[PDB]
Amino acid sequence: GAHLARRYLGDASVEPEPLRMPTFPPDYGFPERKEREMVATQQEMNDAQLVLQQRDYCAHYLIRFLKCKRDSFPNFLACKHEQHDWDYCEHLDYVKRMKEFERERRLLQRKKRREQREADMA
Amino acid sequence: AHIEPRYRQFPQLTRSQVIQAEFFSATMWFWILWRFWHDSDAVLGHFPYPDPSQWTDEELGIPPD
Amino acid sequence: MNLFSSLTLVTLILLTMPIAAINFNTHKFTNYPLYVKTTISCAFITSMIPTMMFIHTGQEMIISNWHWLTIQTLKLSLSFKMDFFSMMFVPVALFVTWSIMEFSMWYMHSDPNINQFFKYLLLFLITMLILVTANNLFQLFIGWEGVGIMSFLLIGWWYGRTDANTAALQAILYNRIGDIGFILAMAWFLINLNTWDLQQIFMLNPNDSNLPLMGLILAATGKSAQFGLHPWLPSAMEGPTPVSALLHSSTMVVAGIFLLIRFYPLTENNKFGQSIMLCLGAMTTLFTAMCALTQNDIKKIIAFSTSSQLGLMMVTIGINQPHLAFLHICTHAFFKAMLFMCSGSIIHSLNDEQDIRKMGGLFKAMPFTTTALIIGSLALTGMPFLTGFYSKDLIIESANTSYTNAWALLMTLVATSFTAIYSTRIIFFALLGQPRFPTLININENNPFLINSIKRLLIGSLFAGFIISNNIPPMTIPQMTMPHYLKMTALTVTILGFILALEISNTTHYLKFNYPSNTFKFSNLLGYYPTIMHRLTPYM
Amino acid sequence: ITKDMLPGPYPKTPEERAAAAKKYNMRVEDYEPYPDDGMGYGDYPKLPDRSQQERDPWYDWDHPDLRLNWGEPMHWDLDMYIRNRVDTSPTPVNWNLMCKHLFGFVAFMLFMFWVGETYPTYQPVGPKQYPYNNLYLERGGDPNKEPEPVVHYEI
Amino acid sequence: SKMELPDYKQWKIEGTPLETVQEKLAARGLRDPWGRNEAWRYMGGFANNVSFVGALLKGFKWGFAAFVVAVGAEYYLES
Amino acid sequence: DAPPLTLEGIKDRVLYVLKLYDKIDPEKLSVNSHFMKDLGLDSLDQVEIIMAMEDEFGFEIPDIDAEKLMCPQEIVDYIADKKDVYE
Amino acid sequence: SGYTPDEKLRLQQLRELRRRWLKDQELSPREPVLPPRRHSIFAFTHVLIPVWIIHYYLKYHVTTKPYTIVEKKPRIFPGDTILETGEVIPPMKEFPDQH
Amino acid sequence: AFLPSAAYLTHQQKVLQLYKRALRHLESRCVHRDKYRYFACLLRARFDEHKNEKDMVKATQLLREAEKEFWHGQHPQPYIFPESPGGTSYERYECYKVPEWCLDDWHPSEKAMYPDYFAKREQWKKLRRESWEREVKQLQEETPVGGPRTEALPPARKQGDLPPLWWHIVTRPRERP
Amino acid sequence: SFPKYEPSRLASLPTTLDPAEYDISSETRKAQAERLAIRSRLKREYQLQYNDPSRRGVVEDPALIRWTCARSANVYPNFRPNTKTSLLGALFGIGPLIFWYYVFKTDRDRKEKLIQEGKLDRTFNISY
Ligand SMILES: CCCCCCCCCCCCCCCCCC(=O)OC[C@H](COP(=O)([O-])OCC[N+](C)(C)C)OC(=O)CCCCCCCCCCCCCCCCC
Ligand SMILES: CCCCCCCCCCCCCCCCCC(=O)OC[C@H](COP(=O)(O)OCCN)OC(=O)CCCCCCCCCCCCCCCCC
Ligand SMILES: *C(=O)CCCCCCCCCCCCC
Repeated sequence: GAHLARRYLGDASVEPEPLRMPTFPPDYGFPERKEREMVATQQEMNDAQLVLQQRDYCAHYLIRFLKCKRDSFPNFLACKHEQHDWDYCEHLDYVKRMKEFERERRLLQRKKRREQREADMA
Repeated sequence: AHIEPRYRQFPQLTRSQVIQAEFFSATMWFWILWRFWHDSDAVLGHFPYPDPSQWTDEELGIPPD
Repeated sequence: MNLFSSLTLVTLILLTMPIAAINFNTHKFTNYPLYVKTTISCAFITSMIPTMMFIHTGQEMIISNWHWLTIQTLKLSLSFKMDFFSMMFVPVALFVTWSIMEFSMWYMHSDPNINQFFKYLLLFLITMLILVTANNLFQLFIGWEGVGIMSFLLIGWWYGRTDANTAALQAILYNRIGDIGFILAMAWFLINLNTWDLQQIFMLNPNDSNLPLMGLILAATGKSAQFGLHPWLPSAMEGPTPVSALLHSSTMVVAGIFLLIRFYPLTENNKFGQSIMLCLGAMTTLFTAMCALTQNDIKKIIAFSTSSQLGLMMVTIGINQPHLAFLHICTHAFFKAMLFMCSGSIIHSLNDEQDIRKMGGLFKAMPFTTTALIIGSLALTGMPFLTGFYSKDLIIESANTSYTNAWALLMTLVATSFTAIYSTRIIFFALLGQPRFPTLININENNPFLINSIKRLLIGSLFAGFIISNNIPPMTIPQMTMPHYLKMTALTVTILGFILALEISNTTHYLKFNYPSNTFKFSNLLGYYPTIMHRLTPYM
Repeated sequence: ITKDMLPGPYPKTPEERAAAAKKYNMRVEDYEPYPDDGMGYGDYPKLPDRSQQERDPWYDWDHPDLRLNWGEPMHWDLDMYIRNRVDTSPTPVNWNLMCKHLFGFVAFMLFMFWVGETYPTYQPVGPKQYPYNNLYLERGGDPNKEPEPVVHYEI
Repeated sequence: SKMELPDYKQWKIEGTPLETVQEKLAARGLRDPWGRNEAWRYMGGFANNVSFVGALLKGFKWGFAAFVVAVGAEYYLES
Repeated sequence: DAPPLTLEGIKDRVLYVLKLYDKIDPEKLSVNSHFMKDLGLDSLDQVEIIMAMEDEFGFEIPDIDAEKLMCPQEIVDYIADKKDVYE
Repeated sequence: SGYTPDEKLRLQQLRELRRRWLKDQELSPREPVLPPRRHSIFAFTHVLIPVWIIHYYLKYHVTTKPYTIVEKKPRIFPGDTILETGEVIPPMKEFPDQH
Repeated sequence: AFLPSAAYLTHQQKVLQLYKRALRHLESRCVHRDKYRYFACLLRARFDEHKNEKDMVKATQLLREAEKEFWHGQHPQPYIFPESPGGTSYERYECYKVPEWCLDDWHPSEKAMYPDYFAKREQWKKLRRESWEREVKQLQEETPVGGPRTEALPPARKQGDLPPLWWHIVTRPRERP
Repeated sequence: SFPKYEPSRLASLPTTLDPAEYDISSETRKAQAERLAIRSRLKREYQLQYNDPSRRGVVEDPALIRWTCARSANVYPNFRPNTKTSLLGALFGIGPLIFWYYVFKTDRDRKEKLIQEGKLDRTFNISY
């Protein structure tokens, strides 16, 4: 929660805004960056009736977990490993979002140092 | 026999109400310690929270210029 | 198909059958309350089968069984909606109601109008299951006005008392001020979407939906006792204790929260409605839980407790997490009905004594009531792996980790501390300390009605959060990666509330007389809000 | 009942005032009528505008729910000063201090909600990224058209 | 029908906080007349009430024993 | 709940309160024992005796009846009048 | 002081009349004179007969009408076998493993 | 202030009422029994410190500042007994306190269910209606001219006569009907 | 020293802090005796007819009949045209009518201007 004080009580020019970001190109700093690979087919989740919040890049573990939760009835506690797989993949997606935020912070620090060296030179 | 009311002192206790109350207190503590044993993560945390300052510039793609 | 909808309608027709029994009588009944308790037991067992075959697949349907009225483009059919909300609220409401009525066979045993009491309580149950199985706004308005009218009739149960009729008419006034907004919402949906059916409302997906959501928020403010329109719920403890236990803890007062949960596809596309709900809910859960810190009537304290929890529900609707709010309803029902039942057992044991300043010594004097009220207070505060852990803490885990009003989050955490403060206030003045009640101890709790009625909700308050939270399908993605000071927020602030209020409680045994300042006089007089608006606005 | 006990016009002469005080069953010196402006009160007494809560609750009343006696001249708003309605009872805190505290608490809390809405709290993360052109067909996009490609990248 | 009352001479305030009240009144020269009427609230089976941490931890011993026995059972059963 | 009190029981409870009181000797206390004239008590002590009755039986006596109960027989008679005993 | 002896004698006489009234409120052992007037029947008359009536009404009058009982279609997973068509749904791709 | 028998509270009665309401608000401030017991002896000693004061104007002055002390040290919600007015259980059973005269309007087939009760009630009615004119003529000569000055009713005087205005006091409903 | 209780119309001054309770003058004695006399006389005249066994009906209160005849039957003959009553009959009689008239006319002129221009969202509006 340091970023709240760094955006409110410090300066706002270097902390990235939540609403409009990424403000940079995807390959600005990335040579041969690969695209995300989708595992679940679109019709497979159109037939899985998933919530549109849940139709992200990791809903295949959720499809496996729901097939488990249906099939293992009445033993409602026999699907902990599918749940932990899906939670671990959500954890990795959250870590990727943190990497997006930290990439934006370091590029704004890069822009700050760039404009300060341009002002001190010219 | 019912519980006759007493005067200025501790009333008569049925054995059954006391043993059921102690049984549900022990059931509460058994369930709390059982689920704290098996889960231990809905209270403490499920996954380790990383540190964004320790990340290198190569994995985030920051060429130093 | 043939089993689900059949047992769905069999539950409702089975609830309507003792109304025909009490209306088609000549003789004096061989314990008609036992008949209604057996009937609601059977309706719970009947409603559990569609719940199990919803846990298995997720089978939702609609019973549009009786075409009632066609106003030129509006086909008002008798339409029931069996989705997740009906399937998880109907057995909880039936279980709580069956426990309340087996409590009521003992608490209202000396009443010569016990048949009218159980008739009114079953009419309330019928209207609430009209309210939560409704598929159009007209049938939902039937259930809405039905729980309002049974609120009137069950607050004014001892009608010779002037304050009971006063509180009933007050409750009617605040609920009709909510009805202004609900009829505003019905008017907007009929003029702009040509429907009251929820399906066409969700399908047409309006973008300029500020006015109908403000109408629904005003309806919930009237019904769920949010800020601006709260004081009828502290006044509504004037009626009988099973009335304040069934209706005003677990069944009626969640209807505005249930209305805003039912309209989640409209609130999830509007940041303005989410912001209004978040601000108003944080305001309510601050103010009512603060007013609970200085009361001595125990039913007032638990009324401010349940209104603070409704404000927390309004917060977690305002963060666009509706299923967590609904799980907090279905969790809150068990232990809050049980806390009112244990408070009523303390009241009935101490010869109609509701004031905690004349209680005490009830740790071993009422051991089953002591055990159950301690378990209820712990499940209120969010003790780990009791039922109140399986929603409320998760609320905090999504109230921190979202694009949120920060002051609303901070007031939610202050309210979370205040819950622990008044919970240990209840435990300290009621169960702890020394006897302060009169000298002829007629303390008794040895009725199988009372034991079984608190026992089933105690099994609920130990297991139902785990069981329901593991039987749902995931309708959201749970936020499960967060820093350790932010994961441990609600538990730490709850324990800080425990310790600070143990300091507050240990100040009472000091032999020092202090003049009360503006804080105690502010909160003890109900934040000064029922004083002015009940004297100044009806005068003008 | 007859004519000379019903309410009549406003009294002018003091012997009419004395006859009306005998009529309204009260003392002449405590008999005070409403101000003669034409609002239609007549000779009716200005009772001191206290509600029925401040009347003696232990006293053997003729009407115990209203706390009132037989023949005593009722207040003009006796239907209004009932114990179901507006009271006149004193509070331990003054009225003006209650107005100040309630208005100040409401205004300060709503102002802090506005400040916190201006300054939101959030998480150090980016936006939730969605496949298939940021869920174009799932959000209701028409199949005859093709959107711009919304492609996300590994990190 | 006829309910018998206990003795009125057994309710003396030695051992109660009424003794501390009477000592603080005697230290300034006053006397408490109503000690024996308040004597029953602090004596008998209403003496030595638990603390709040003693109230929360009701039934902790048998719950801890059931925890240890059942975890031993599931640890000896999983092999 | 709320057991049916009798005049013998109410009398024994009133004299049991007043024999727990340090300004009343338990061998001189009778049913006709006036407080200002047979026990020599203060009016403040009479107020505290009525307040002890109020804390005993669980109801409040108004001051217009509290200022006039000057012996335990009148106290038992007033509790009988306000409780309807010997039905 | 206490009461005047007029008040004491009045409360004495009123109390005597009140206690005679309350004593006369007791009943005789023959009062009230009343006028001269199946173990699982509850599961039969309140469950089975309403299940019969409601299933008959839903089957032969409600489902015979269009869109009255509209059932949500069941959730299809990769790995299902359809009872109507007979085609087994092809499963998902091998996962880009993470642990 | 407002009394049935008398027309004013005396200075002694004002001191008693202020002392009793002061201890009730004190016990509202002093929840625990021993702490209230100590402060109740302190308040008793403070009322005893100005007991033997002979100047009535100085006593009225001290009673005035005592009312200011009472108003300054009061509790917002004092403890109220349940059957006492303002309590939670006050006038609760007034919906069950049916008056007696409706017993005069039953059907005979529901009066025949309780034969002895109405056969015993008829002599109460006979005693009332043959006592009424005697107690009326007892009132009209014992009340002074100009109405009765106070609300106190006289008792009976003759051995065989009932007190005046007695019926609805004796036949008033019970506290638990 | 101590805060004074300041009165209110909705929260009046108590019995204790009012100075006219602590006056011991002779006219207060005589006024209390006169009020006691009238109250005792009316109490006696009430509870004679209340306990009267010949009367099976309603003890009429002349005060209650007087109040009901005051609230309805003394309205018009004691109405006089002056400044205060006519300005309140204009301020409270036709004032809010003018207010709601111009508000509703402004709103419907705005809505009809938006509709005849084709600018109001009236897509699924076919019930009216
Ligand atoms: C308890 C006794 C029951 C009967 C027992 C003995 C009979 C044997 C048992 C089986 C039952 C009888 C045979 C099946 C029933 C008849 C079937 C049939 O054709 O029915 C014709 C119709 C079906 O409707 P319909 O659509 O065919 O006809 C309506 C007519 N038009 C189209 C012109 C509008 O009627 C019924 O089925 C009526 C059933 C009503 C059940 C619910 C009543 C609720 C009342 C609420 C009033 C207010 C509502 C307001 C809100 C409404 C929503 C917005
Ligand atoms: C999302 C937005 C949310 C916005 C929230 C804020 C908006 C609402 C603001 C507050 C409005 C309600 C409060 C003001 C009126 C309250 C009236 C009331 O409840 O009175 C209670 C009173 C008795 O209560 P009490 O004295 O406390 O009881 C103790 C027992 N003797 O009972 C009485 O005295 C009886 C009174 C009878 C006569 C009443 C006459 C006035 C009626 C007023 C109706 C108000 C209509 C508002 C319309 C709004 C339209 C949008
Ligand atoms: C960074 O610190 C921002 C985190 C979110 C806003 C502040 C939350 C403060 C309260 C949570 C921690 C409480 C620990 C007792």
